[PDB]
Amino acid sequence: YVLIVTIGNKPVETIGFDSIMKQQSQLSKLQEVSLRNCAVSCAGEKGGVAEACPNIRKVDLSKNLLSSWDEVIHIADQLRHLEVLNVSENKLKFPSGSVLTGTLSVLKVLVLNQTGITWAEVLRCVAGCPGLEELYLESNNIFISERPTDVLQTVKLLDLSSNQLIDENQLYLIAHLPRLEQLILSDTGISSLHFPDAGIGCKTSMFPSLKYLVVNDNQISQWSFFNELEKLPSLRALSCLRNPLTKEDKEAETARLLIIASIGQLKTLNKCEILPEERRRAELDYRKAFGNEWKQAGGHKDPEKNRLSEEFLTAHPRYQFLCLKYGAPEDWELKTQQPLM
Amino acid sequence: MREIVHIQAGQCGNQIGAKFWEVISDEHGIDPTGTYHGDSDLQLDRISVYYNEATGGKYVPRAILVDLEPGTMDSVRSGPFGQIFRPDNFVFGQSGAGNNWAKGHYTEGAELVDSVLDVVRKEAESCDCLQGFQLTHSLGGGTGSGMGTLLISKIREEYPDRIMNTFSVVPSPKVSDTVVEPYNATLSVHQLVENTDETYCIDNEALYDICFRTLKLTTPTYGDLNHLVSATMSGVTTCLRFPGQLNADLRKLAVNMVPFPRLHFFMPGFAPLTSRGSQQYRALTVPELTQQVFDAKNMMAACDPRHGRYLTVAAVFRGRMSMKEVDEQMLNVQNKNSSYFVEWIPNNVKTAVCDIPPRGLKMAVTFIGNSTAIQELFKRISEQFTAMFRRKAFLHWYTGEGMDEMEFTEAESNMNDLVSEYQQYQDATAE
Amino acid sequence: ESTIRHSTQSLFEYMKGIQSDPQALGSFSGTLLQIFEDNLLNERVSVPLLKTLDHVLTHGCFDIFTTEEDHPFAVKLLALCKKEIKNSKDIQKLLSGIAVFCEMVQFPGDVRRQALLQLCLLLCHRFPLIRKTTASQVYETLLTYSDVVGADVLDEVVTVLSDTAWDAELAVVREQRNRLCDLLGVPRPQL
Amino acid sequence: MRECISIHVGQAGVQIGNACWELYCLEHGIQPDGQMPSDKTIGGGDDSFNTFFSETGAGKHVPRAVFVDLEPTVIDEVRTGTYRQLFHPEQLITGKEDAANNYARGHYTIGKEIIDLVLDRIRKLADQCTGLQGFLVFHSFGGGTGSGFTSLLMERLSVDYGKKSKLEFSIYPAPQVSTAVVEPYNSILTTHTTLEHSDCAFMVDNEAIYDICRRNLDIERPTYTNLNRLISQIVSSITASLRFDGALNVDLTEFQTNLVPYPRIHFPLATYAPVISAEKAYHEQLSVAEITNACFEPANQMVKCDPRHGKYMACCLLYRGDVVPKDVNAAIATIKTKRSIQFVDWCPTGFKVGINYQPPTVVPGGDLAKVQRAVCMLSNTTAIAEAWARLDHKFDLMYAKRAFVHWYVGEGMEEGEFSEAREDMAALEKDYEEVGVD
Ligand SMILES: Nc1nc2c(ncn2[C@@H]2O[C@H](COP(=O)(O)OP(=O)(O)OP(=O)(O)O)[C@@H](O)[C@H]2O)c(=O)[nH]1
Ligand SMILES: Nc1nc2c(ncn2[C@@H]2O[C@H](COP(=O)(O)OP(=O)(O)OP(=O)(O)O)[C@@H](O)[C@H]2O)c(=O)[nH]1
Ligand SMILES: [Mg+2]
Ligand SMILES: [Mg+2]
Repeated sequence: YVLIVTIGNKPVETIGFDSIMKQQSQLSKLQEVSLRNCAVSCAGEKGGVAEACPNIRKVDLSKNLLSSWDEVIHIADQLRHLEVLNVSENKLKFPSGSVLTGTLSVLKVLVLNQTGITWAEVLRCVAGCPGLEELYLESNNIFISERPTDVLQTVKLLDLSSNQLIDENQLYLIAHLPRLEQLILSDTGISSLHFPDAGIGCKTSMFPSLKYLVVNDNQISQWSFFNELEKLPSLRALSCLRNPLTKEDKEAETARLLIIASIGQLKTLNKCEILPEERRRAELDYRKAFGNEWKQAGGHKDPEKNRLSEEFLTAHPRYQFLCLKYGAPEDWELKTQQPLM
Repeated sequence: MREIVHIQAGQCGNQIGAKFWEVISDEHGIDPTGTYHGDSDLQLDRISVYYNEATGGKYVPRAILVDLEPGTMDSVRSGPFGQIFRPDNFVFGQSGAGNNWAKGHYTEGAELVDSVLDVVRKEAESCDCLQGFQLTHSLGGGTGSGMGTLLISKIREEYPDRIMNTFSVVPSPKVSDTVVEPYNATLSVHQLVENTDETYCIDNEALYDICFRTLKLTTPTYGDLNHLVSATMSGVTTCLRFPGQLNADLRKLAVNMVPFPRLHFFMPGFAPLTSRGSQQYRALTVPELTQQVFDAKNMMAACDPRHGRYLTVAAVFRGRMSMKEVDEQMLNVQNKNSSYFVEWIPNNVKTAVCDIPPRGLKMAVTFIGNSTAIQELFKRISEQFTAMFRRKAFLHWYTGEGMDEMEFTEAESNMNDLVSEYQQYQDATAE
Repeated sequence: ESTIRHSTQSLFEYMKGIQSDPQALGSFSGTLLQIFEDNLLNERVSVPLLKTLDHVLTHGCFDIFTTEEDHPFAVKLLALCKKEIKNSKDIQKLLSGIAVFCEMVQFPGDVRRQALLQLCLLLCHRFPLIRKTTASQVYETLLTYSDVVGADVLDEVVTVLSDTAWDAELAVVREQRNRLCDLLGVPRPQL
Repeated sequence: MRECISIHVGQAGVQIGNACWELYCLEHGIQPDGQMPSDKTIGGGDDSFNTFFSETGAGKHVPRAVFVDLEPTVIDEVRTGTYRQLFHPEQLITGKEDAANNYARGHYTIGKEIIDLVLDRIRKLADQCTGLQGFLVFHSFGGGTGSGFTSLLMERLSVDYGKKSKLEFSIYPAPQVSTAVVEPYNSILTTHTTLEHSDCAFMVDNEAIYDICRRNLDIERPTYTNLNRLISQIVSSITASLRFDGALNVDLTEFQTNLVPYPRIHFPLATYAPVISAEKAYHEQLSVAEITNACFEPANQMVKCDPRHGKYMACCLLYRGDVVPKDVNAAIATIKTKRSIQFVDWCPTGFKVGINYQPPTVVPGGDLAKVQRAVCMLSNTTAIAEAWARLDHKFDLMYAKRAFVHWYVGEGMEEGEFSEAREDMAALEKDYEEVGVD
């Protein structure tokens, strides 16, 4: 922050550069610092950073020579107003729980992408910051062997992308979180997710406040994941792009309307608000598709004649709901197209 | 809130308007008393387009009925729904025009034309923003033929920024044996071309043939034709009374469906074809409806849509069909490689999808296209207009009232020019 | 429609008077073929002429030329039609060609067999509507003229043209086409 | 200092102004009700945000905007929106009849009984400002109203407010997102009627922004809401020059001297980078060089064109966020060594670069992420003329059969206006090529 050319046939007129140079010289008023690829190994003599830059709101220590986590904790102590922190691309060596608390009492964001950190070290490093909201952990190969108890309570966002070592058994451990509004799982290798603790129609206590969910770039080939997602108490939004089912083909749209039919509280899909007309069309299409299957496994307009097997109830638990919303499919609606001679 | 003023003139015009109003009231869920009793919130989001909200939550129609003869007036006043029409919206005389166009447009129908303007102006003063007037009459007669033209010519001078739509009912020798019908039709078409933006032609010969063959009725009466006319009218005015993605107003629809000024006659239709009494027999699908909307048998005019070019195409679906299911069907019929592909169903067609189905039917469809085949409706009257003009038969009646051969030859030249333009446009390059 | 309906009736009234005289019919056919040759690859006069030829053949005007095998007139007509139906893409022009090819089966001799082959080429076109129309026209022609196919093989041809979906995939329509060709004596086409 | 007034017109215009004001309030910290806890004054004159907003004695901040619409369908929702207490009721004007996709209406039929009132409302805001710079028009060529009424207001103001700048932010219609079949007629009419009423005008290809939202932001079907949030970023990056205490294009008059060399030619291409989604927030960190090089990508451009096959008359770069001249020098050198672009020897203007110490901002839970740096490149090249060529194709084909022409002549229009408008378009196209002569 404390420190001619011609393009083709004309000069470059850099204007206002002196103002920016004079504004950046004031180290006592830098509300945001970024040292990307600046060779930052240690913190230096203590007390100097607290007096030269006593006001810092965001730091970007990405791509530096930080070898130990103590060097970062030292800078975090002098910075009392540290709100956002990012120490990605650093092979830090965390201690065995020696990091004391009080160093990050106002840290709302913390990015730890490409750091080789393990699940055992995440809990020890997030010990002196109970008010942590966002916590990114992408490209780390973390194994969820334990579960939180006295830390990671107000984690509003939890990113775990680029980690092909996550399944339902590892998600159940991080499912009892109180405040979990987002859980990104892009490129995680997941392929199935169920909730045996809840039946058809009933909700599940796992991931209650999970509003937005991301599961892009996965092996989502069964409608069993979308069918299991309905058990979630809250789930206003979902992204499932680039998958075996929702491919870039022309008929892929037919799958979209299916998703809207498998969830009742889906007010947006792939960053697209689902208007009432869209939901109505999706429900009508879903009811007309399996019209023959609903009758093959028993079913009639009169409540007297009715008997659905467990298969049709587990694969299409929401069919009975639409049966009462738009009646049952009559004998004339099950003949939309047939060959002729 | 765009309001539309509906006007009815002549015996046939009033008989068609009464049936159309009864149909659109039974479909909206309005008892014959005046109150509302439907079971759908969609039947009120656009009721103001044709009903005034009077005191007490009542819905007063906006139908201005006029008739020189005191016949259909009393019948509509004591009808199943006669108690709905305002009582000072009825304007009548005693003696009509005696099947003479020069009587109901100059000496007789111009005697109540002033009371008509006062009534239509008193009715429009309460509206917040008027969109366009409407008229329902038959080219046959004098009070339907001359009164409609006189009113259309008088209202355009005081409201040039309003759309003018009509529902002309071309007569036919099979329905009526009157010989002074060709002249009344020619003089009516002469005025319905230079002072009209849209005209829905409902030929009587088509409905007669339909009732003779399709319905297999013994003696097709006027009620059988009026039922089909009201059904087509209700199916055409579906977007102007119900919500939907295709929010095409009157002016927008006229601009998108009428590229030329003079050319504006459509060929309205409706499917499936039914009759009075029973109706529930067979439930149709979307493919069957699409295959039948574009058949010359489901059309209400004696014209072959296949034989002739396609200026503008439009369709309105009514029932539990989705615009997504309709688009899939409208994108495979404009493709040859596609199976069950049709050559008369053109491309760039307008398509709609409604929720509230019609009365007595769960699924239906309406067609509002404009094909060059309509020229056949103008030539059939041309011949009958020439053979009787060379001998000067029944011309003294016209010359005595005030008319002259000048207007006759002007109308003949206008019809000839229109037919020539239609024939020229029929042979046009597709791309 | 009305203009065509009137012109056809006016032309039939005149043809009825020159139907027995072979010289007049020959001169008329020669003039028609000359007009066809003049306006070739023209979408202003070719389609109307092909449409009028269908009605002329359905009415039964060229009935004297049917009592002779290998008629030069019907040969040149078929040759010009094959030229006009060469790679025909639009369905409006294909319909008239199919109608003419099915209304030309009346002429015996080499014109009967060769013409039939053309119908086969239209039974496996690039569109299902064309195949369906060709099958319908062939079925109608089989009922019109009974002396074209023997009674021993007519039953098989009628049964194959009824329970066969001509608007399906070509993989299954090619088998039916080959079966019909083996029955009608038409040589197996080659791609 | 000098104030400014934004006159929004049409559905697109009113939909774009609301998002722009929301972004401005989120950046400056203005609360929904209009309360700036950081401001230490009650009136305006010493701060920097007074150019766009207006202060009062009660601490209420009334945005300097004049929203005027014909169909109340959108104004009813804009009034009862989240910022109902922000905009003043008098600033929002509604009509009683829609043009229904017509220019002769939005100009003569529905533009005559509303213009007599729009001026009285604009005068109330003009009298309060001690020194007005000009006007910021926001409309679209596709919409009949947004074109006709805007052109009528523009020329009406040319008489009164003659010694004032004039700007525009039109939206070039696209075949996919087409609402009217007469889109080509209205566009060629409004471009000819106000070719002299606009000092500078910005065009937004509906196709380019749609492709950007579908690829960059990774959206299946980008709705108008998503397209308006993305354009708000560019609008804010452009207005930052006048809102903050910068040093490049601080006044509207500077735009006509540093970007619009020729008075007739006033269609400079604009591009903004980066375009990262919300999911990939902290995925990659692009320095200034990457975002500066990405500006030369046709996919990232706001209009579909090919600047590579055309010269350059004026070029202006604006950096925002953590940016240092030492790093901008690297991008400036890369633009010359790696890339290469010619320049018009007869053009007076040249290349200009500026930096602003104001980081970007995104709406909570939006589509774009809170990037660390942003770059905006405004280049006036003749390649944009291609966008005007295709537009003339459709119009020419349609007027070949004179379809939908009677609806215009019968609404206060003459048959010669169409010939004049396409004679003007031909002259503009010829001048576009004459300017780029070797
Ligand atoms: N479809 C239909 N046609 C009708 C009806 N009433 C009359 N027509 C036809 O319309 C023509 C007669 O016109 P009207 O409507 O009866 O006459 P008007 O308009 O009252 O005129 P005046 O005879 O002068 O009193 C004839 O061609 C009738 O066949 C009807 O209810 N339905
Ligand atoms: N970018 C963008 N384009 C829009 C928006 N709304 C409409 N458009 C486009 O603008 C054209 C239609 O303009 P509108 O604003 O709907 O028209 P209007 O000004 O309301 O005038 P009318 O013709 O009377 O409806 C089409 O090309 C639309 O796709 C919007 O919010 N954003
Ligand atoms: Mg009468
Ligand atoms: Mg609008």
